[PDB]
Amino acid sequence: AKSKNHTNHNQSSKNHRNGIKGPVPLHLHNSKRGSWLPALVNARRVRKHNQKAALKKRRERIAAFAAK
Amino acid sequence: QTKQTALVRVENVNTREDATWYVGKRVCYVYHGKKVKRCVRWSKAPARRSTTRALWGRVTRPHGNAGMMRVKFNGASVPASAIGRRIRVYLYPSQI
Amino acid sequence: GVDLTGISKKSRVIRHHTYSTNPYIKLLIKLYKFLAKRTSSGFNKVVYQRLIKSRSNRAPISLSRIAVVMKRKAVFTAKSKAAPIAVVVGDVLDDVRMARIPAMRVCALRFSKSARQSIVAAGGECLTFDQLAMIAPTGKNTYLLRGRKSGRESVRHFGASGVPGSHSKPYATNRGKETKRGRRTGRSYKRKAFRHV
Amino acid sequence: KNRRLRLRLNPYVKRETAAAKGMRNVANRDARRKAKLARVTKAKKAATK
RNA sequence: UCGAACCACCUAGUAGCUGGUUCACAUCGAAGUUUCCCUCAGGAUAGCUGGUGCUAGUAGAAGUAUUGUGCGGUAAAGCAAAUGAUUAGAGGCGACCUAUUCUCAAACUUUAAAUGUGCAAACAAACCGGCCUUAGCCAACUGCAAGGCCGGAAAGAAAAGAAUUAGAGGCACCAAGUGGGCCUUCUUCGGUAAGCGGAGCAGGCGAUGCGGAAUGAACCGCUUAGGGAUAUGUGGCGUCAAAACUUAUGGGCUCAUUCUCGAUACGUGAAAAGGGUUGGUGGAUCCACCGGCCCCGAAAAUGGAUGACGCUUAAGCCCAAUUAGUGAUUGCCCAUUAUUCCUUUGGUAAGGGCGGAAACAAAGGAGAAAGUGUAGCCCUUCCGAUGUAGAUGUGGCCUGGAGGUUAGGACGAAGCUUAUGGCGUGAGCCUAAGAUGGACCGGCCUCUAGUGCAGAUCUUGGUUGGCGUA
RNA sequence: AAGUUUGAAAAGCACUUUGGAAAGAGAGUGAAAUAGAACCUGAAGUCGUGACAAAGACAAUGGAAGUACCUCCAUUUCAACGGCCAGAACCAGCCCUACUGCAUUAUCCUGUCGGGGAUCAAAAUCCGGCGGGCAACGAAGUGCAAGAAUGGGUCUUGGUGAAAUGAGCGGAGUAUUUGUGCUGCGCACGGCGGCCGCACGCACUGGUUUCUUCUCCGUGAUGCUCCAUGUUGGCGAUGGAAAUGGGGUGCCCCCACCCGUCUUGAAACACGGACCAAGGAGUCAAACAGACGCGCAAGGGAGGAGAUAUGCCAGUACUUCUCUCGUACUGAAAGGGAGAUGCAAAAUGCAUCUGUGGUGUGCACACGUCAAAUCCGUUUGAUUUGCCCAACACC
Ligand SMILES: [K+]
Ligand SMILES: [Mg+2]
Ligand SMILES: [Mg+2]
Ligand SMILES: [Mg+2]
Ligand SMILES: [Mg+2]
Ligand SMILES: [Mg+2]
Ligand SMILES: [Mg+2]
Ligand SMILES: [Mg+2]
Ligand SMILES: [Mg+2]
Ligand SMILES: [Mg+2]
Ligand SMILES: [Mg+2]
Ligand SMILES: [Mg+2]
Ligand SMILES: [Mg+2]
Ligand SMILES: [Mg+2]
Ligand SMILES: [Mg+2]
Ligand SMILES: [Mg+2]
Ligand SMILES: [Mg+2]
Ligand SMILES: [Mg+2]
Ligand SMILES: [Mg+2]
Ligand SMILES: [Mg+2]
Ligand SMILES: [Mg+2]
Ligand SMILES: [Mg+2]
Ligand SMILES: [Mg+2]
Ligand SMILES: [Mg+2]
Ligand SMILES: [Mg+2]
Ligand SMILES: [Mg+2]
Ligand SMILES: [Mg+2]
Ligand SMILES: [Mg+2]
Ligand SMILES: [Mg+2]
Ligand SMILES: [Mg+2]
Ligand SMILES: [Mg+2]
Ligand SMILES: [Mg+2]
Ligand SMILES: [Mg+2]
Ligand SMILES: [Mg+2]
Ligand SMILES: [Mg+2]
Ligand SMILES: [Mg+2]
Ligand SMILES: [Mg+2]
Ligand SMILES: [Mg+2]
Ligand SMILES: [Mg+2]
Ligand SMILES: [Mg+2]
Ligand SMILES: [Mg+2]
Ligand SMILES: [Mg+2]
Ligand SMILES: [Mg+2]
Ligand SMILES: [Mg+2]
Ligand SMILES: [Mg+2]
Ligand SMILES: [Mg+2]
Repeated sequence: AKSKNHTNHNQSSKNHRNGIKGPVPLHLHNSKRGSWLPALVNARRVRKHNQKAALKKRRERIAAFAAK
Repeated sequence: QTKQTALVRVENVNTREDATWYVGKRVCYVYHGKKVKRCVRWSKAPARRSTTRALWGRVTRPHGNAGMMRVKFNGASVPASAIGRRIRVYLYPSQI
Repeated sequence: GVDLTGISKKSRVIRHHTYSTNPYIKLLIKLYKFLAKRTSSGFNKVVYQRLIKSRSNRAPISLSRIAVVMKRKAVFTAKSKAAPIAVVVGDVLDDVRMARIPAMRVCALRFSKSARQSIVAAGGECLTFDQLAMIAPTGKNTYLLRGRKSGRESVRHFGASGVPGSHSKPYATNRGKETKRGRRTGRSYKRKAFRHV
Repeated sequence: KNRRLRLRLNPYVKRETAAAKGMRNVANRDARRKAKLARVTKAKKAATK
């Protein structure tokens, strides 16, 4: 026998029971994979240099603190 | 119906202002049983022993605009066999 | 009536008592509930909550990790001050990958025999919480630590391994069975390794 | 309605009620009515002129 | 016993289908929709729900506004504007051109709403001047791009209507039921229509009583721990039936002779066309026109329905009041709603006390546990309480046996009987009596299971109305 | 199908009598015959009999609240004493009453002149000008309202002072200071084009006291919690007593469709449903996963078997190698196989080994600072800096 085909009667109520959650903020999950490659490669070189600078900065802080 | 409040119609009381005069007065319903039981002054006044019995109450507030009154009885409620029968309304406690 | 639709969804599930059957755990809970109620330090309150927590949420810690974090704190501490006491609400286990350690004072619910031997041989002391309550009633000059929870096999198994961007392990006893279709491009299709979120 | 609670919440209520009684006095009412009518009539006439 | 005999066995054959499925309270509480399936009386999958939590407790919040800035082609409008239809006259000249003219379009449009929809409105951010790096751009750089370091400022967001919150954000794990829906308000498609079939937004019934509409799953009011008092909602105040014992010192209209005027929200009777009273526009010197109430138009099958009687100085219809040109503000009646008081139970619950202050013989008293859960350690305070399918909790109840511990019994164990009371919200527990019985058995902590019945055309035994009847 | 399960022991009912007999009535055995023969206990359902309650025809059953009658039930009381029933008084709280001032009035009020109307002549309804204004009786159907210094109800709440926090109780004064009225200067406000007005606005807590009104002090817990205290009558003087709760039956007024089930929808002209007893349905094993409890931990643990306490004991006590899961993954396979820092740039580079590979956000702790509260000892919040544990994101 025939039956109901389709309806959207109760769906809005179901979606709002646990609410419609907002988006993740922009500073999270901001991966750069798939972007324009030439700019991606150049940015990798700068980040490698910055890590070496960070290590050097900590050593100087330790030596200065020990000297009081 | 709500059985813990009773409605009483009094002769010559036909307005709401008339019914206000009787708020707080004592009310009695008199009937008889089948056997002689204990009463007030059972031993002091043996002449009172009888099958006659009474239930007491008080007037609480008026009812409607025509002089009907609401009555509350001490403890239990008045029996349904008293519908359409005589009720006594005394003049005490007196405010005059 | 009052319109309080969806008000039960703001209730939170928190444990108020322990499920443990250990009388010594019960004694410690009694002592630190008293301290948390009657003092003004956050250390006692945190210790009381962690004592209430369950075994799976009290992951053990490594002696090498303790040593590393203690050194990283000590490099920026004046030489006229004493090193803090490491405090773990859980178990401390030995580490064969690190042989040389400094003298440390550690308080924990339980020590393995190897860890106790290593600490004593290095020249430290192993303390219990009743001793700690007398040495530092308010938790002054301490270092609260937790063990690692990620890296457990159950955590590695959580999730569906057939959706794009997922790298969870499937529940299977035969390692070589669930290859081919759905995991290789040559067999119909391959699950995508990456997906933007 | 409760006297002690009202006084506890507002200590100036005694002065307010004294002023209210003074206003509700009869001779004060009559004198004020006559004086106010005279003042307003004179002011309006002067403003017009 | 035959469109494939009978007997035993494989066989407790398989069933997406029909029937059944045994104690109590407490905290929460749905779906008939999406995608795939030899799928359409079934599954898997997401959604809705419960349990368990983790994390720095006001955080990365919002089914709502305001201001700023984007998106749109429905309603309406138009054909004297493009496309497509379509009536008539006129001028130039039968045809054609030229301006008009009458009527239009879900698959036509120049224009274009109301309700909508995206983004932003200072704390991992944005703003203003150092320095470092790049194998990036440019003819070059001290120009642009990118990642960092140093420093400053910061009504922490003024004033102009210049937000608000019974406004703690985020992250996981395990799993149930459901996957036949139906009704109503606005918008609609098919159909002559349907208590018909199919959709969009929202609210309901299902899963839910209570108070009203006489009666009704869905209409009106309101939504539910156990009870009082006060006051209201919808609906009412001639009797039935509580309230104007038929209120007013308010105004008008209406007469209905066999389904017997009217008092029918949803809704559960009535058209074109016509004519007794009471009103209103125009025209004369009495005529047309159009309103109120009433009447005709108006024919069925058991005897009957404003709910019944009845009502006509209404107890009918339209307005309008609250004790009445006298003095200014609430006539009365009825709820599982509102306010308030008492008691219970559970919290995302909020606080206080817990080193025995001192003293005290009979012939002021007791208690005072560092505590999830009890006969709750004690006291104060605030908030919630309904619920099918379903989930979970309970120093929650009951039955046969085991390891311990502590008792009872011939001065009477188990079992059985009850107008035997007492206790507990309840499952149940305990006492009394036997003018019953004659030999075993209770409480508490753990362990264990063939562990709780009202119905399955349930099994076995007994009984029974029909019946002193056929 | 069916326990011959009487009783300790047959001591298994001699004898009298009524009856054809079966049996009945007596007598006797036995602790019991209510143990009399297939005999322990002897339930439910159904039936007989006696006593009682009543009762129309609303099928019966059911709910809520009373009453009449009964009660082999429980508890309480019986003397300057009640834990029973009533009345009145006062206290705290709550509820509902009476008592009311400030603004406003003009399309208004009242005279006079004119015209207008009507009459029998008038007046009045109505329309212009001009002059005065408060419709003020409880003026007004009008815009707000704060009037209890201090009338009744509470069988709708607790109490009789075992903490009374009081404008109310106590003490001392009997004067303060709220408003009304009048009024000073400066500012503000309105009108005109600086002067004129100010209904009485702000400041000087401006002056005056004519009216109006009370004002000021006081009791911590050395009480952690619960219970314990008035007045006047009736009943109760130990009884076959009174009283209060339970329990039973009838009656009155009101309320109230038959359970279980499939279903969008059941009470239904949808199915299963005469009564009772006993029985009757999520179990056992294996593989995996999650939550929770316990032991050990870079290790954890067997199993099979043996050995001797051990020859009461299918238990407990003891044991080696080994085996298994894990500490390392990846490729079809031949195969290969994961630290950090510094110098440097070698087709296996070199050197050290107390150490998070880096950045952002991130408990507690340490160093400062600022708020609010404080019994002045300290608390509750924020924030700066350092290290950041667990964890998340980007490399
Ligand atoms: K005149
Ligand atoms: Mg369907
Ligand atoms: Mg790992
Ligand atoms: Mg044959
Ligand atoms: Mg079977
Ligand atoms: Mg079969
Ligand atoms: Mg099927
Ligand atoms: Mg079924
Ligand atoms: Mg709920
Ligand atoms: Mg197929
Ligand atoms: Mg079916
Ligand atoms: Mg249109
Ligand atoms: Mg248009
Ligand atoms: Mg056109
Ligand atoms: Mg503003
Ligand atoms: Mg189905
Ligand atoms: Mg249909
Ligand atoms: Mg259903
Ligand atoms: Mg409803
Ligand atoms: Mg009707
Ligand atoms: Mg009546
Ligand atoms: Mg007419
Ligand atoms: Mg009729
Ligand atoms: Mg009719
Ligand atoms: Mg009616
Ligand atoms: Mg409560
Ligand atoms: Mg509930
Ligand atoms: Mg058994
Ligand atoms: Mg009985
Ligand atoms: Mg069974
Ligand atoms: Mg049974
Ligand atoms: Mg016997
Ligand atoms: Mg027998
Ligand atoms: Mg029987
Ligand atoms: Mg005049
Ligand atoms: Mg005084
Ligand atoms: Mg019924
Ligand atoms: Mg059907
Ligand atoms: Mg049914
Ligand atoms: Mg039918
Ligand atoms: Mg069937
Ligand atoms: Mg091994
Ligand atoms: Mg060897
Ligand atoms: Mg591994
Ligand atoms: Mg290999
Ligand atoms: Mg390969």
